[PDB]
Amino acid sequence: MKRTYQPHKKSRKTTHGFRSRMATKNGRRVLAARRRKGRASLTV
Amino acid sequence: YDIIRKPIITEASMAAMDQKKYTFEVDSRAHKLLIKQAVEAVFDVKVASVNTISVKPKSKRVGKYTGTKSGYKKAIVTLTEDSKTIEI
Amino acid sequence: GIKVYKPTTNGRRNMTGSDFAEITTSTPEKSLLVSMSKTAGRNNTGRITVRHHGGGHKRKYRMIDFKRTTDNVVAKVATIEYDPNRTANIALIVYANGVKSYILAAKGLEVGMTVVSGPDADIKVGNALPLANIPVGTLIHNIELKPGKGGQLVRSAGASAQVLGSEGKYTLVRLQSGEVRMILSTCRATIGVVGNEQQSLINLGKAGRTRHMGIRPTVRGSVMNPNDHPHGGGEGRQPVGRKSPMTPWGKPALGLKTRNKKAKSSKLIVRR
RNA sequence: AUGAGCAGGGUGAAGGUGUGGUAAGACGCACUGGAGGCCCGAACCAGGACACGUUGAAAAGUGUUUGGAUGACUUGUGGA
RNA sequence: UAUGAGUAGCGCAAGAUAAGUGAGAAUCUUAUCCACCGUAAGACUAAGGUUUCCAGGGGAAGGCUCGUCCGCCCUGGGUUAGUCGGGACCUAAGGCGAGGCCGAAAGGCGUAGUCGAUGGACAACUGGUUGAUAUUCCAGUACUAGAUAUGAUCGUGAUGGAGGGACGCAGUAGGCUAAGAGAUGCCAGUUAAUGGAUCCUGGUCUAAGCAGUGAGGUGUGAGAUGUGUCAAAUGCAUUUCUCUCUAACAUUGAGCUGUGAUGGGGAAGCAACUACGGUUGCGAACUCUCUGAUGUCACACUGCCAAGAAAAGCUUCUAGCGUAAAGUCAUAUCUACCCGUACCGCAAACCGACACAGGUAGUCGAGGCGAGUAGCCUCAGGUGAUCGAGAGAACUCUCGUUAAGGAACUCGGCAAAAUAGCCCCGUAACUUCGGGAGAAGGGGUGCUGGUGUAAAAGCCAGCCGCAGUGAAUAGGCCCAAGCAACUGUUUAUCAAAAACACAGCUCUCUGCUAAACCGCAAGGUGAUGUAUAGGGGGUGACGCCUGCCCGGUGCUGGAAGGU
Repeated sequence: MKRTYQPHKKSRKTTHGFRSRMATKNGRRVLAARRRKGRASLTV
Repeated sequence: YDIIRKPIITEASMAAMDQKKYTFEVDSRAHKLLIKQAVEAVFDVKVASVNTISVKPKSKRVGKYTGTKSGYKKAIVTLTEDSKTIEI
Repeated sequence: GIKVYKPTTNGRRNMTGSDFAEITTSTPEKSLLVSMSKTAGRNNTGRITVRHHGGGHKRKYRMIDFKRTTDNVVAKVATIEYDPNRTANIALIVYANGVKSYILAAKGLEVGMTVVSGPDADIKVGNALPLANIPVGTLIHNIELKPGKGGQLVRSAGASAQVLGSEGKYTLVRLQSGEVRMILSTCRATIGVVGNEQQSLINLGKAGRTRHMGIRPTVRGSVMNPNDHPHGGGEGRQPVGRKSPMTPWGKPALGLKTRNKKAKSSKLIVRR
């Protein structure tokens, strides 16, 4: 039937935008894990 | 000041010539009033206005990896009459 | 004041009708601005925090004169309107200065009675005297222990209140159910009577019209899990012998009282 | 929270009205009149049964029936 | 790398021939017929997709087969705005939150404030136009806002103060109109095979302005005390009256009437030449009748209770106002930003790993019957949905039949069957008096002329019929019992019920900075609530009834003593 993601643009951001991830002193930490690994991109 | 990039030559470009219009390019960090008066300065051609449109970047493959070809703001130079067209 | 619905269909079986039958016409006043609010029980935290709840409308509340700290004016009642919120009805009032003040209505008032206090006024219905001015054995409401501070106390939708007595600093007043507080004697007071009385007996058939009332329904604790409730679920609708059943929280409920006698109180009491 | 709707068609209350009804009401029959977890039935939303398939079109269906069908509806939007 | 195995499948629907194309055609292209959908399988538009669009070229893979074709690949173009959607406006729900609050810390809360549209504010609409963009390009008309150019004159009049915007649902009536039917009228063909003429396009105008109107609401005003509008106010509502409630007047208003605007639109066709494919140019009337909406006025009205956003744009008031061209209108000509604009979008681009048999806003949505957006066949429109040929095995599954008999089959009439439409008769039982109930059961139903039906059935006779809602589409009924009242809800990936819930009824707890609850606290809910309310427990309408036992437990209360 219905599946999980049928997102819109607000949906694809607003959990994972750079200030959203940056905001709570925590997601920016795991982003810095994502930087200290340094994969294909950062914010998505 | 002369921060016009280049003209654009399509088959619609000759329709612009007959219409006293053009298809010119500038940098992205721009405003149609600003490049309007810049065109007025370096050209002395009498402009009605410019249309809005830009072009998205074209990310196809060009070579053995992805050709990330960039967009550019296609400036539709709408003139008025009684001025100097440029046939280049 | 209770009409009925004719039992046309099932679900419409009893349907104890309203008999609003009394209220001035419609259209409450527009500068009666109070912004609407639904916590839906859930808090700053906001998980549920508060039980079965929810489903009303954009209930556009309005400033009643909770305090009525005003003075000796032609305080003209104009209309008695419907309340979505509270059981008694309500009434508009203009003073001399041309304002749109507004009070809880009573049993038998009428537009143009203009009833007011200084506490100049006598014992007729609708005066905000204090009980230092009011004599013994009367039928009041709007008495609150903080003077200069309106209704938090037993100004009561439902029935109004009564007063047994007073001495010195305070006032020997019953509320209901054989209860007496002794309240600060020069705190304000509105002699009279509640607006509506029979709005304790209206039986209404549809669960969904109680959802139009706006409470999502209440589960029994019985068939709920041992994960859920101390009603230990198992075979059948089995009985509960587990020592005086209780909340899904962790205290026994029937019986015990939970006074908090260690209060800013208890020198303002009755026997019960 | 803001919005979107939810074809049609019956049903017929209450209410109101008027005369025979009445000292006066209760009554009589009209007239409105539709309220209604009303009904039938579309979209719509479900899934009761049955057949098919079940390494399947398919990580949960099809097809035929079935229910609700102005609500505790359905559901967009954007949130907690 | 086998194997199974050249087997399953080849992903829900029909094409057909001729001709081209090429090297090679079933599957590419055209022609010509057929066919299908058509309250869609059309068009347009959200989210989404992120260039998939088109042009040209090619066919390594991809296309479930072929393949010259392509959403495949290379190359190149393609999206245009003062008015369209957003932002440069406001703001809900909410989020962030300097201040502050508490907290090992991080933090979490939160006043001011700040963003946050799905909302509320506001100017442009007709015609043409490509391979593709069109409300965007341009012809015509605007209007909005500003500018500088220019006779004002004391004027502007605020964050204040008001007003206003500004709102629930149902239902009826019109009003007009889209939209459709019929003829007038225009254009082209009297068809070829009995007959012998009637055949199908015809059928315009945009908003803004200018002026009114379907009409609607709406009561108006005047004076005085202002008592106030945190200051002031002439603005506001009410103290008190002169009235006078014609509704004049303040206040909105579909459409229409002209104008706008004689705007090119418009076919058979005609020429011309451009392959003569096509393009250019030229060319007709532009009538009325009838239906007429759920669109429209407009939540306008009526009515009923679950009693029904927000601020801001806007008006008025003055505090101020060099008020001296700030203002201000004429006047003149320019300007009017940034982003988005292509295509698809019930879908081969979305989300279902896939060219998938799902899901997916919303708005329109033809006629003919037909209440009907259900059917059914054809509009407009779009489509042939992707491996085929043979042969008609058995078997498997979807379909149609069937004597005679019926449920004897089976645990079980399970499935199928059969009935149903519309009208008109008629309708038991109990009932909580509504219902039951479409009970049941019955009848009719086609056509021809009358006459009456057009507003309108019934009549008469006839013609027929196997069959007359000729097919489609659309109840099997009854008796009885148990459970549950009922509607709702219920395990999506099994189970819809007696399960839950529900009004109801019962008890108990809570007098308020509630109880209770959440959080370390702070803060907040409870609820701008006040014992008819809130919380917990039971039971689940209505009717009857709820008996006994305080030994024990728990609870409550009491204090003598023990501890």
